[PDB]
Amino acid sequence: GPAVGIDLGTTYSCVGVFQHGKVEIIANDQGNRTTPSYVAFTDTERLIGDAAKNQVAMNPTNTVFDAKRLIGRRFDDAVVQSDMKHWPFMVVNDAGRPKVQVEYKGETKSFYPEEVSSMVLTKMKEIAEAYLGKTVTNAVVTVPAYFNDSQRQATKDAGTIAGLNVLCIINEPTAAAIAYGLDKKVGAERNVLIFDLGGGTFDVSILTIEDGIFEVKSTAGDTHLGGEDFDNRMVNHFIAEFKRKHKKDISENKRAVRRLRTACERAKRTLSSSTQASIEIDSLYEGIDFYTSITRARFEELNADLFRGTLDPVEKALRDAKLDKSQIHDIVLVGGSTRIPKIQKLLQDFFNGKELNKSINPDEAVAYGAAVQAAILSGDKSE
Amino acid sequence: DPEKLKILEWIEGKERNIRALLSTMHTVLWAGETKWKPVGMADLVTPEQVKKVYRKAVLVVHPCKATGQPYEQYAKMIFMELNDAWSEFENQ
Ligand SMILES: Nc1ncnc2c1ncn2[C@@H]1O[C@H](COP(=O)(O)OP(=O)(O)O)[C@@H](O)[C@H]1O
Repeated sequence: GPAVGIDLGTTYSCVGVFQHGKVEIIANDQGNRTTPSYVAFTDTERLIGDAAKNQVAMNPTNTVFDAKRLIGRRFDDAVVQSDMKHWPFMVVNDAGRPKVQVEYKGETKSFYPEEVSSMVLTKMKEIAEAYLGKTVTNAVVTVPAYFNDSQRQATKDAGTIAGLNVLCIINEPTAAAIAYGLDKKVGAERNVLIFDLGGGTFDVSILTIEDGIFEVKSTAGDTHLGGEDFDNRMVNHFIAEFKRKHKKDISENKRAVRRLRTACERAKRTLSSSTQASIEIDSLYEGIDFYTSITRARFEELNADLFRGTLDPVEKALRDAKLDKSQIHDIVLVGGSTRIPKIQKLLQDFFNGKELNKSINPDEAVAYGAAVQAAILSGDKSE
Repeated sequence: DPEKLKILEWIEGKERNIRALLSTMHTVLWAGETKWKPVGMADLVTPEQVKKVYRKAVLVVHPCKATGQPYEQYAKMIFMELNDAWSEFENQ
């Protein structure tokens, strides 16, 4: 029956379905409504999502992630070459096309970036099928607004490899605006700002809406700013603490630092609705239990410059859109980091107390909108 | 406007009759459209023929291909009326 919406995200992916009058954002078998865009290969299994993410410390070189950054690209792309340094997995050259080389079941294997993204997509496809009790084929998949044709065609190709028929490739900030029904309003054209802060990237797009038609007037942001960086500012806080308490540097230690990063991401989320979080790691480094505390005030202090600095791309987007901030009619909160109370305040203050569209889990908003659009592009939504 | 009135008159007279809509869709298409040959009733008798031509119609007017185009608003309108026509045809 139904067509689904899939947010194919740099760090997390999310699938939703328009069904029986509502959009349901669908939890995976672990209970999670977003799913890491991670593929891990071991001696015995190909792991996707959480199981892949949870083992990245014991198996760093064979846990692929960040394929969205390789998709639609040539190997000799500046961006590919820059980013490669940061990854623990190997990226090889297959006639001007990036591949990822891994060890899977004793053998060396390489995969194209759309093949990795196809694995994530297959995983999301199964999540929807488990919920719906039938097979899913038709889907709308989303991409960043700045994506070119080659990147859009590669994302569509990823769907086909996942056994999906892709009804459309649509832009992320547009989906989020569809989630809010911003196009179902009589009157003069509306300027909409999409403030989107995920796990790896920061996107600000301004959009005009009149008669249900969308155009992108401007975009800005930082392809290397997201919740991961706030996690980093936390890791090093605790690397330093650990050292003072124990006279040991866990910094040489790749698995110790990875294990602390997970602890840290977990506490950061707790800090979005509570004012302190506990860190609790058994045998972090050479047999030492690491238990500690962090407050929201402190978390915010360690990130004060990156939080505040998300306002530059906003200003920049407005001046490219040739708009003063008071000419923005709707502001939309997207990406799981927009849950961080301080981020909320700083954007609102900037817009002089104007109320922010956030009633929909910001990390689910893109998938929400893709679900709406998938129903429409089928005929599951009339009148 | 003249382009929207056209399609809204087209929908009205044809009474959600898929064959009637298909055999006259060429009269409401945007000037510029070349991918569509006018189809007579001769090619709309059997449900095979309706289906085959319907699946050819929705490709022309798909809202995804039409995104950004000056005619986008009209592609949407025709798409939606055809989807409803076809679902009425399936239910028969
Ligand atoms: N409650 C929370 N508080 C702070 N950050 C969160 C919370 N929930 C999710 N995040 C962050 O959102 C990021 C992922 O956002 P999301 O929009 O899902 O990803 P993507 O950017 O991959 O589309 C991660 O950094 C995650 O830590």
